[PDB]
Amino acid sequence: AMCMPCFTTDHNMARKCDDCCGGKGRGKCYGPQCLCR
Repeated sequence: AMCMPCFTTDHNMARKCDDCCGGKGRGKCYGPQCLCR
């Protein structure tokens, strides 16, 4: 399912997840998975 992981130890996890999902507000970190909205 995931575009990429979300690791809480990576304080930039939300910006990375957005990058994976195509830009601002497009990705959500839900537990350990970045999911494209």
